Amino acid sequence: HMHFTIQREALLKPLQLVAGVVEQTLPVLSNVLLVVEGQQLSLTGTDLEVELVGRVVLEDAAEPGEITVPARKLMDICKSLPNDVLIDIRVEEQKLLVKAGRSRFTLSTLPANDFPEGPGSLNFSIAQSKLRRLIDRTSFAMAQQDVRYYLNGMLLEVNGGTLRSVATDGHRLAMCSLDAQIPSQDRHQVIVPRKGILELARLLTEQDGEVGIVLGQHHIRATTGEFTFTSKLVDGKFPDYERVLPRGGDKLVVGDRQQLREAFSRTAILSNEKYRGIRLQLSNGLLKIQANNPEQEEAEEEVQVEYNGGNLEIGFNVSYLLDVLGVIGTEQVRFILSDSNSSALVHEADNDDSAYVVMPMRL
Amino acid sequence: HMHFTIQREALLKPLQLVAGVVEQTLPVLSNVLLVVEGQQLSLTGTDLEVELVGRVVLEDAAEPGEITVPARKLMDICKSLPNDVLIDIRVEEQKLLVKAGRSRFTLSTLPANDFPEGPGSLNFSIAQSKLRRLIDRTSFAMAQQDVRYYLNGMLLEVNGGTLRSVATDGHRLAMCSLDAQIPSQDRHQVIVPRKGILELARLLTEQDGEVGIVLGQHHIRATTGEFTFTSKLVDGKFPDYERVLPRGGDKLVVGDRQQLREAFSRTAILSNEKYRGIRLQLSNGLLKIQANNPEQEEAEEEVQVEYNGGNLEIGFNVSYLLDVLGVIGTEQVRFILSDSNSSALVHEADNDDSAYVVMPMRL
Amino acid sequence: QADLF
Amino acid sequence: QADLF
Repeated sequence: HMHFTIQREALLKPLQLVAGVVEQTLPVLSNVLLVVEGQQLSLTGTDLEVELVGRVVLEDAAEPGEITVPARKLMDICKSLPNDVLIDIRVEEQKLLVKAGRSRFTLSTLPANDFPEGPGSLNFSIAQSKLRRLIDRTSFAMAQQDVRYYLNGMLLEVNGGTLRSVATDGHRLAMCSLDAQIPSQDRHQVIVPRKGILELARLLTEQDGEVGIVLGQHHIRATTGEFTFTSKLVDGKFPDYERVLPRGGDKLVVGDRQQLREAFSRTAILSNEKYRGIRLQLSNGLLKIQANNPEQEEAEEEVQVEYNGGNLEIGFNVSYLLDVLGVIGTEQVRFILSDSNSSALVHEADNDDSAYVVMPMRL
Repeated sequence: HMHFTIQREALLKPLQLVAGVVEQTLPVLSNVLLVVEGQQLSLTGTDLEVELVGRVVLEDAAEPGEITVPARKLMDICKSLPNDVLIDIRVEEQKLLVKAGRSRFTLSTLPANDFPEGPGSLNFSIAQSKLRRLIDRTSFAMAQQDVRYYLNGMLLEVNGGTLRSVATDGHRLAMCSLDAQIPSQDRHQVIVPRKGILELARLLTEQDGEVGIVLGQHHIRATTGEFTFTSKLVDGKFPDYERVLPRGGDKLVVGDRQQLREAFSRTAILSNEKYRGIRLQLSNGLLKIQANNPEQEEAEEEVQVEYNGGNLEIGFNVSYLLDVLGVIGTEQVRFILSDSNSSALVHEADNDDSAYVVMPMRL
Repeated sequence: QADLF
Repeated sequence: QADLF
């Protein structure tokens, strides 16, 4: 008996967000859950890992109820309808009836009872921009399908008052810290699965907006008023990353981010397609870059850098270095090195908020 | 002993065009043929079906020779180099040596003698814009991998003085005619393979330019001064398309191209994903469109049309109708129909230069 | 679907 | 390639 009227654009906005998480084994998983309670329409999409909820206030008289309908089909019908049209939606004999202007649609349904949180340990509000920065500055370093399952995601840590993101695949690490002034009384850690965290970052579009965060023992919740995002957590312990951060780095290199990125990209063309190895030769004011492949093709480049100290010959995966440079927001970049067998520490020119660790390759 | 200097942008333009045809069984096929003859550099790319030649005038003193080098690698190196840099290229002990500023590259080579046109029957000049129109108005109708190999391409026909393109897959046909005033003395037909014709249309970017055409017994040649395009022809006889063009169409329908496209796109969502069947119900001033799928989902729409005559119920593949509407350049579209078992004839509102034939589906 | 030939 | 652990 569920029935409501809605403007095309009012339905389209939450429908597009929700359909984005809809990808399926169970047939109901391909469906969007529609719930009319009073003058509110709720739209829910899930893949069992993440759940996204969109909400719309209904203007004209609406009859309550709940149903599930093919998410992609309803979104495509909504998108294809003329701009600003009023859509009439009703449930009739296990079918969804859609009317808009001279267009009529009948969709198959699945019962809402078949559609598939968690006390909060910590809850705080944060700028969408600050949370998105933490994810976007580190997400490239997360492992993908590593047997060490706890690496296939991002650590979100609250400590002191600081919110920190940590991502690693065992070869390289990315970390970003922001003083959000969150009272915690203890260090709190959560591992958000890779698919979930990447979805969340894409949802954080409000440059001026705020997001309410709830950290639970097995879930994370992000609320913006227009949407509620819920993700299950990776049930494991994140490695002791503090133990792998290089501390005694004696070789400080200051270089131009663009010059280094351009030289690494040029040399990468002639590096091994699988191993992506490049050789770095550091000396006073100079960085020599060399790359070669099995066909004996070779690329060489010399980059002027701010460096005074002893020589260093070190091997690196060029893609790992390019990944780091792609997230450095300053014109200059700091590389802190020691020996050929030890990690490179990378920072922005003017702050230590972001830190990148890259293990070398044997030459 | 081959050696020359060239500006980044001067090399990049023909290199990008030529690399576009490079896709490989034989290793030399992955390579670009570089030929220095006097103060001219020629760049050749081939897949054995199509051959593309780019030419550049060399400013500084150049030493003659010929060699082949990996096309994608050289293009990527060229693209990655700083804007406006002078590139020094030389052959040294079966290797290509590339120098530009502080960058050095060594590429593997394959002998030019290992790198792989009959007499012309007809040759004429035509505006690039007119030839591109003939291809773009009809290319969607070509078959792809059909057992009737002669359909996997486009017919280019010179008759009277008119240049005509014909494309068909056995279900639908697209044709476009332009009076280019080409003297021929007899009707001349060539079948250009689908890959070749689509490559040629993409190359006809000079909105301002002219193209020299040569029709041979087994080849087609297109010359623009900056490039020479050569394609082998499909060795077969194109069907007698004139026999399948509907002539006695008694039902003239004039509709709005956008309104019909929007209604067809909306209904298409609920049509069978594979068979794409829609039902048309034509009556005085009205076109009723219906679509249904195996899940029993249904879409219905009514479109006002300029039509006075007897009723008609006819089935069509909606994708075939959308393909036609996507190439109609006028605000209004003419549909000429007869019975439920006969083809639809489609034209632009103000001319018969373009003609589209769509066989119906059994309801 | 019907055929042109 | 070397490992962090």
